[PDB]
Amino acid sequence: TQQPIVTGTSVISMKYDNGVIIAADNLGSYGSLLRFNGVERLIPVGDNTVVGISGDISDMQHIERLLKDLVTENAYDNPLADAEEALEPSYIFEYLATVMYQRRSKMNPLWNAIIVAGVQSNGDQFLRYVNLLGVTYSSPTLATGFGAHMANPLLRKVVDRESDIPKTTVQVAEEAIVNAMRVLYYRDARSSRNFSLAIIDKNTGLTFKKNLQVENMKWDFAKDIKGYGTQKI
Amino acid sequence: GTGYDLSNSVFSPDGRNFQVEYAVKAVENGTTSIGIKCNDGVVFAVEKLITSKLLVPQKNVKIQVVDRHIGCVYSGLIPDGRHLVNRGREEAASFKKLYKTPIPIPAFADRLGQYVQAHTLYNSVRPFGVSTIFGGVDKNGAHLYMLEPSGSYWGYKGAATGKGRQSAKAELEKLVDHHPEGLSAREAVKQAAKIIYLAHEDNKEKDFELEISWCSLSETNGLHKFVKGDLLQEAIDFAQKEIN
Repeated sequence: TQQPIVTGTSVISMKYDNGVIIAADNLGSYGSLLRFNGVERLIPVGDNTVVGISGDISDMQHIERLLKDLVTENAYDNPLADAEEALEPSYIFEYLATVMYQRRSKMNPLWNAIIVAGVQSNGDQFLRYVNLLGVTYSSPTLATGFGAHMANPLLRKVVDRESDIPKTTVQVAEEAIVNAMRVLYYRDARSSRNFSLAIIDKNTGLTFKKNLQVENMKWDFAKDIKGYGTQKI
Repeated sequence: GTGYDLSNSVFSPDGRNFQVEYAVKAVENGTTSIGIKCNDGVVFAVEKLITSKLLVPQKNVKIQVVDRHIGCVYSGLIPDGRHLVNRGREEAASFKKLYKTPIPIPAFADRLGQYVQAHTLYNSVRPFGVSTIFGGVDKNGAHLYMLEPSGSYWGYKGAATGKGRQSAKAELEKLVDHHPEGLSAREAVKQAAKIIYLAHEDNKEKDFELEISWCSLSETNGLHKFVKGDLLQEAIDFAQKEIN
């Protein structure tokens, strides 16, 4: 049993007609001190999977190391490591899921909330969640922490049920995701303006975008607001 | 007296360890394999005897990768080779886990060296029935190595072991003389394809399948990779041509 120290906030994601999108800002908080600013919380595994991690950063780095090994190991005595026997998103997930639950079962959790985003070899989209309790679930949209409260409501307005997926495009989806990131920057006190976004499309493959920024921010109305009730000036 | 060759860690009157020597026999009795150090990497090649048409071609892969930058090939008791590679893999994983940086080839060699040497210390174990040629690229250069059942090993310019090791060593020495400046990755691959073909005469009776792999700073980015398709066929011909 432990307690998180350096932490990463929300990880949001959804699936559209051709793939999945996932994003996470680049902040590593230390309590209310916005300490680190170049933290990449999106871990690509191969070219069909991206693992988004929130929670304890030291634990995330550990999980990051476990993933590099998965790759190295899957390569051993595997002539089809980059073909039929390459790591599938489902394999990577089932693995992390296994670990997360074994660890909570030993009363020594990996203090994270994880979302595995990817496209299976048969083109199927993959999006599942697993946290420190070893709890797992899928849904057209998935977000951790704050994103669960603020991002999901927005993203679900785009893909409310399974059937809405084939009707959603990378443009519509990426747009939703980016607006969500702006909202989170507005109301989450543990968020950064800078973030990374990744797309895993069954055609264009994996597109990883770094150093994005929340733009188009409404603040002007703040000038017309003075006092907290009766104050006029 | 006698019997000095029945137990593994026993010194015979002349200071030898016969069991280790008998292991070397199993090695010589095996397929021929080689390694060629080039100007920025290394190439590994091996002879795969085709016992029959029933063996699926291109399948029973012999060369093995350790970590992501090391190649290993061996002649002798195959299962013993795998065992040693497994150990090397654990050996390499542990090193990277503590030091972060992938294991330097020299460091890796001593890991395999110490492990193999260890199996000549007790009579409760048998020495490894294989000689291994391995190497790769690291923080500073490419390195080629060969490890004997005794646990002995050195850095090589070129190395060979197995049935037709003599042919090979001869061919390798020629290259060493005729290229004091250093062969290239591309070149070594062909050269290797040839030397295996030549050395295959000491086994000309059975048909075989050639296998090559390389690790070049410029050709593979310092990552061990198998020579497949075109590059492979191109080298298979370069040999078939110079074998006549």
